[PDB]
This record gives sequence, C-alpha cells and structure tokens, in this order.
Amino acid sequence: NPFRFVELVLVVDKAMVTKNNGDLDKIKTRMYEIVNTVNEIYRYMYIHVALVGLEIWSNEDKITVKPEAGYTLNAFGEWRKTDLLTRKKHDNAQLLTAIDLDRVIGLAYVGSMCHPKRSTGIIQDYSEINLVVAVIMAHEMGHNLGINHDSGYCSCGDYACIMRPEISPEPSTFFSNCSYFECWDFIMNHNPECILNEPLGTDIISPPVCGNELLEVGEECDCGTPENCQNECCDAATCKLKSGSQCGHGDCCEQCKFSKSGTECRASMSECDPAEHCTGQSSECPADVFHKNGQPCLDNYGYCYNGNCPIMYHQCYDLFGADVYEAEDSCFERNQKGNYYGYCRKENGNKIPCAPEDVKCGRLYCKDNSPGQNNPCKMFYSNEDEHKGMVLPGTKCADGKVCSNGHCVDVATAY
Ligand SMILES: *[C@@H]1O[C@H](CO)[C@@H](O[C@@H]2O[C@H](CO)[C@@H](O[C@H]3O[C@H](CO)[C@@H](O)[C@H](O)[C@@H]3O)[C@H](O)[C@H]2NC(C)=O)[C@H](O)[C@H]1NC(C)=O
Ligand SMILES: CNC(=O)[C@H](Cc1c[nH]c2ccccc12)NC(=O)[C@@H](CC(=O)NO)CC(C)C
Ligand SMILES: [Ca+2]
Ligand SMILES: [Ca+2]
Ligand SMILES: [Ca+2]
Ligand SMILES: [Zn+2]
Repeated sequence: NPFRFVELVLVVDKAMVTKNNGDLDKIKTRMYEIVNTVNEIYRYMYIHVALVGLEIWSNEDKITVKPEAGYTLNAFGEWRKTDLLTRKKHDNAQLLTAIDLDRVIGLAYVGSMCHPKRSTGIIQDYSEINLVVAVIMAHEMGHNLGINHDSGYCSCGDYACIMRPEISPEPSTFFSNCSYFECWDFIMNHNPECILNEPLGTDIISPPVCGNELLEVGEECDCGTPENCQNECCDAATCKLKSGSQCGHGDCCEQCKFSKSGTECRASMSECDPAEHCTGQSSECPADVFHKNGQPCLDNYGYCYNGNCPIMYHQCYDLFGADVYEAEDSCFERNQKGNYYGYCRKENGNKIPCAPEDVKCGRLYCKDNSPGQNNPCKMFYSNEDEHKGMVLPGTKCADGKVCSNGHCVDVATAY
C-alpha cells in the first residue's frame, strides 16, 4: 500500500459556534466538506485524510484561545496531548477558531506528524468559502508533514501553490514539486509510524462518499473516480464488486479473491506478538493481537510489552553498536541526581530524579568495550530529544520487576 493515512480530529472553538448562531449541524456539514477537499488535495502526495473525530466546544473552550498564534498553538498541543489523545486514537488534530489570529490565519509545527503534542495546527475561520479554509488546513497539515514554504524555483503550474507563505485570493488545490519531495523526504528519514494504518470504515464520522478512495460503510470497495480507478475488482461509480471478484480490498484479498485460510497477513514482531492469519472466507486481516504484557520473554531476560520484549541489552546495542552492554549497577546511581541527563521522568517540564529503587528505570547506562577505548558508564543524551537514551517502558529492571512510568515495580502488579 503506497498510500499513507491521516486520521484527523478537528476541534471548533466557541467563537465559531457563536459566529454560526449555534447551528451545530451547519458547523458539522461544513467540516465534512472541508476535510473532503483536503483529502482530494492530498491525492497527489499519496496521502489520504479521513475525519475520525469532531469536537465542538459549544459550552466553553477547553483552552484560552488568544489572538496570539504561538500561545494558542502551544496550549492546543498540550491539551491534545494530555486530554484528546488520552481518550481518542488519532494521528493529527487541528483547531478552528473564529478569533482573528494576529499576524497569521493559520499556524502549525513542522515535521511533527504523530507527535503527541506537536502533531497539530490552528486554523482561523478566515472565509466562508470552503475551498479557502480547505487550503489553510492542507497548508497547516503540510507543515505537520514536514513541508516548508515554497521559494524560488518551486512550481505547481501557472497556479497559486498551497505552501506559499501567503494565501492567494485565487487559491488552487495544488502542492508544488518542492512540497511533494520534502514531504516524502520527511516520511522516509523520520518515521510517521501512525499514518501507516488504514482507518476502518466505522472509524470515519463524515458521511460516506463513493469515490473518495476511502472504504466507508455501505461500500464493498472504493477506487476513486471511474477515471483513476485501477482496481480490477471494483466498479468505481457504485463502489460495488464486479466480475469474478470475491473482494477488492484488504491484506487477505489477492487478485480479487480471499487468500487461502491460514495465510499469514501480519508478521510477528517477537515471541510477544503472535502473527495473524486469513480465514479463507474474509478479505480483511484480523486486528493485531499481542500477548499479555508481563509474560516472560527472551529466555527470562525480559517481559512482554505491547508485542515486544524490550531488554536493556538490545537497547544498549541500538544506542551504541557492538561490544556494549548493561553497565554495572553503580552506574545507574547517576540517575539520582536529577541533573541534565540523570533522572527518571518529567512532570511539568521538571526532571524528577530516580528514587534509589527506580534507578534502573531512568537514563540507560552501558559499559563500553568496543575497540579503541573503555567507558564503564556510557549514556546517551541529546537535547534534540531527551527521551532518547532513557530505559524503555516495560524493560526488566530486576528479577521479577519491570519499568512502568519510570518506576521499577513488580511484574505481577505492573499490568
Ligand atoms: C520544480 O520544477 C522546476 C521546473 O518547473 C524545477 O527547475 C527550475 O525550472 C526552470 C524552468 O521551469 C529552470 O529554467 C529556468 O532557468 C534557466 C537557467 O537560468 C533558464 O535557462 C530557463 O530559460 C528558465 O528561465 C530553472 O533553472 C530550474 N531551477 C532549478 C532549481 O534548477 C525545480 O528545480 C523543481 N523543484 C525541485 C527541486 O524539484
Ligand atoms: C492573509 N494572511 C496571510 O496570508 C499571511 C501572510 C504572512 C504572514 N506572515 C508572513 C511571512 C512571510 C510571508 C507572508 C506572511 N500568512 C498566513 O496566514 C500563513 C501562515 C503560515 O505560515 N501558516 O502555517 C498561512 C496561509 C498561507 C494560509
Ligand atoms: Ca493512524
Ligand atoms: Ca468512500
Ligand atoms: Ca499480532
Ligand atoms: Zn505556513
């Protein structure tokens, strides 16, 4: 599957509810319209956009929406990370506000897709023309997808491109060649892991549309307009199966037919993640199944965590290469300092030192015996991302103990 998927959640501030005289149906119908155009705008980029959530703050805003863009994007991002994402599985979120932002009409982080807090942007309800707001949105999500503003030798035709630093009064639905390459550049170097999965039809709240290249409720298949459709098993115009086709979508559908029962359709990540198989009568691969966390794995050197068996040895290896292993216990005592690298967790942007007992769950230390030198307590630190180098959650920190939220606790009570 060449296509990536952005499971989007939109949020409407109270300023907009009031501006629309409380007509929630009107607001909703309008969001469906806008997102539909965004999806069309993103075909070129081999990216699909599906609205999987819509929250209207008709009672009161859950953050203070100020005309100061930066403040508002940051708060929305925090709220999204500590609230929205906590209870709603989605990849990106945008806030629409009738409040007139200062210097701009939209603002978003760059190259932050899937980031719990930064995978967001704010959009001003600049115009009643859905194509216009659809442009702002595609633009802010563009930045999220690692795209920067066009400049110099960038082109999308004799039209006004989407990523220009200013919106044109004659907005087009085109991304520049520069936007394209920079986007997939981000998609390669950085891994937007959350835009790989295809959203289920029941996950989309917009009204199903046959032809948007998205399989929704009431459709057996969907390959877009009859002109772009390259799916032999589907009748584009009706989204119905045609000919000797027993299916036209799914990881268990090969050449318009169910794959033989027992066919693996999702490989196993580890002894903690049992692979999945096709039934022979279904086209969809069953949902990913992981063994229960806490299950002993890798010959007792670890315990299962979300389908993987994280252990300090592999972590040292991935961080420093060969000839590196778990440092002696004394090394980890550095974690009691609460200094720039030695700590267990963060709370309100504060580095919390490890309690004497949670020392194996903070910054990771490895004894380095790779050629050339000696180093008993090697540790990795980069203010580019302070979390890198930290012991992973679910890692065995002692006999019968695992790391959970920066604490070394009993495996038995950990899950
Ligand atoms: C995005 O597409 C651009 C082409 O559409 C591409 O290259 C730029 O394209 C123009 C013509 O479209 C080239 O030609 C112009 O400049 C030369 C040299 O002065 C003249 O001889 C021509 O008559 C014309 O005026 C540009 O030279 C060329 N610029 C670059 C960057 O090489 C962009 O590069 C494409 N973007 C990317 C990076 O993929
Ligand atoms: C009507 N107002 C606009 O078009 C201003 C113009 C502008 C603000 N700061 C600038 C710096 C350099 C060049 C132009 C501007 N730009 C915007 O609203 C753009 C802001 C942006 O980069 N959002 O991600 C989003 C917009 C493209 C939809
Ligand atoms: Ca997703
Ligand atoms: Ca559809
Ligand atoms: Ca599985
Ligand atoms: Zn921009």
